[PDB]
Amino acid sequence: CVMDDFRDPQRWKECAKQGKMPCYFDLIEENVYLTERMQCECTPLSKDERAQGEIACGEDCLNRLLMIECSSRCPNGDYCSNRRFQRKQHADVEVILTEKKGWGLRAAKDLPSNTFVLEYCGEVLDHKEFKARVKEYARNKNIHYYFMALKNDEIIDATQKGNCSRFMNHSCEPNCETQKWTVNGQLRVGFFTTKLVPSGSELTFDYQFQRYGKEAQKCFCGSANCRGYLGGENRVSIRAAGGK
Amino acid sequence: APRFGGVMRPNR
Ligand SMILES: Nc1ncnc2c1ncn2[C@@H]1O[C@H](CSCC[C@H](N)C(=O)O)[C@@H](O)[C@H]1O
Ligand SMILES: [Zn+2]
Ligand SMILES: [Zn+2]
Ligand SMILES: [Zn+2]
Repeated sequence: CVMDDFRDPQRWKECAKQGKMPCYFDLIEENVYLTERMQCECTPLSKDERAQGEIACGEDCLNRLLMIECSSRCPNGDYCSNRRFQRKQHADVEVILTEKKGWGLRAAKDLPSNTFVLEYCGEVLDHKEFKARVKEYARNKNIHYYFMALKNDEIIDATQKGNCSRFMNHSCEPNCETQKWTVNGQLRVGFFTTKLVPSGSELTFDYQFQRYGKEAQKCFCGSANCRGYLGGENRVSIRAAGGK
Repeated sequence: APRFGGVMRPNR
């Protein structure tokens, strides 16, 4: 049961029954909304510059600097290196079973610093849908939580639908960070390495978790500076957790 | 009240 079985629902379901792969969820290539709601100024690379290894819409791209992706109308067209979310230019990753955090993610090759890992895809919810799901997940006695704040009135929920970014565990000393990118006038969240990440190392981010729950989950990241609990010291209200 | 639950906040 390899990484490729995630694209094969019949085989993945079988692997899940044998405990070889995590439980089934729906694999989505972009965010699904339950309730629905410009070009850069880079000089186009010549055929010779492309051949010589020159990057199109690299470090000096006006769109990239502002965390905006380019569209098909980019002056660099096909060569544009600034359409990673759209072109699914995800890093080589593996889903692993951890000792006590459940499933996790790890680098399947060495990843340089500020490398796009994956987009945190899911179902985008409003405050009313978020509160409905809070009750659902609490009534189901769910152990793992998959809510990612997008904007004040938008929560990305990857509990039922998402991608393998839903497997990224918390660390008080992480090797990734989230970045909010504008893709087609819509905001998206992606994970980016903050440092060189050797092959086989678990990919982690700092949740900055806003715990509404009565009880805190203990943190097993193992950092010398570990906060002991996901959520830290304080318990917040559901409305605060939801961004109101 | 939910025994567990919380929201992840994007930060840098
Ligand atoms: N550092 C950590 N310590 C303990 N549990 C962790 C953790 N990081 C993540 N988790 C667990 O993972 C959940 C976030 S979803 C991350 C993927 C998950 N481990 C899975 O098996 O599907 C949390 O609610 C918590 O249960
Ligand atoms: Zn550009
Ligand atoms: Zn471009
Ligand atoms: Zn910790």
